[PDB]
Amino acid sequence: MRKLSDVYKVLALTSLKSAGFITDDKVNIEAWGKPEVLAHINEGLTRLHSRFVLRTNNCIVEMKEGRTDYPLLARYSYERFDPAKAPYPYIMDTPQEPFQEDVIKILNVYDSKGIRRKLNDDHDKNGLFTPRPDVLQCMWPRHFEALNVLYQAKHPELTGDENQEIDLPETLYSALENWVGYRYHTGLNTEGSTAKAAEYLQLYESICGEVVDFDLANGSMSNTNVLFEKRGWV
Amino acid sequence: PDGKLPFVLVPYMPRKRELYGEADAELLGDNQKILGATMRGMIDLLGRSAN
Repeated sequence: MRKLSDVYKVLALTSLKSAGFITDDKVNIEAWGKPEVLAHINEGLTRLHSRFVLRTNNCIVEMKEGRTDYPLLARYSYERFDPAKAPYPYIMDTPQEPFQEDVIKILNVYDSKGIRRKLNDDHDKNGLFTPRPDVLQCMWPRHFEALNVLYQAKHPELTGDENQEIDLPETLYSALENWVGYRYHTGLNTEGSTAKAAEYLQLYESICGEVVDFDLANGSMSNTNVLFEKRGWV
Repeated sequence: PDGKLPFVLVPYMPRKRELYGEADAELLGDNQKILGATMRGMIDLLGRSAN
C-alpha cells in the first residue's frame, strides 16, 4: 500500500519523464503541475476501480420514518453530517472508517433481519429500487430496520496530502502510470505528444487485459449451485 | 375361541424375518424425483419462452 508521495516519484521516472515540471533532482514533480497530476491519478484510480471489482465495501443505512429515497452520499452520514444539506443522518460509520462517498455500483443489500431484498424488481414488494446509481428507494420503511448495502467502490478521493496511502494491487501500477501518461500527453495538442498519448493509452488496455487474463484482480467467480436442490431434483 | 389377538396382518412385499411389510414406493424412490424434475424442466423450457 504505497503513498501518494511515492507515486509522484515513480511517475516522475517512468511515465512523466520528459515532462517539463520534473524537478532538477529528477525524483519529484514541481509544485505547479501537482494539481494536474493529482487530478489524473484520481481519474486513473476511478477507471481502474470501475472495470475490475477491486474494492467491495458495505455501509449500513438505518431507516428514518417518512423517508423512502435514501441517497448514499456523505452529507447524510453520521461522522460527516452536514446540517445545511441534510435534515437527519441515517448512514452509520465509525470515526476510523467514515463514509467516503465512493459508491460506483450497488450489488447486494441485506436487512436487519437477514432477509435479502431484490434490486430493480418491478413485481416484487420487498424490493429496493435504485432510481439513480447512488440512491436507494425502499418503499416500506419498517420499524427497527437497516440495510447492509454491498457495493462496488472507488478509491477514496485523493485530496492532495503526500501522506495518503493508495489502495492498488502491485501488478496494476504499470497501468495507472500508462493512464497518467495518456491524460498528460494528450492535452499538449502537439503531434509528437499526441502520438505518444495513444501508445500510453493502448498500453493501459494491454496491461488491463493481462490482469484479467490471469485473474490478478479477482474477476473469476465460482459459487455452489444452491438452485439445484430448491427446484426439486432429488 | 381361537385364543389369539383379533388382528390379521398381511404384507405387500415381505421383509425378511420381519412382521411388517415394505410397500411399493420404497423401490420407486428417486425415480419419481428424476422424472418430475425432467418434466418440470421441459415445461419450464416451453413456458418461459416467447410464443
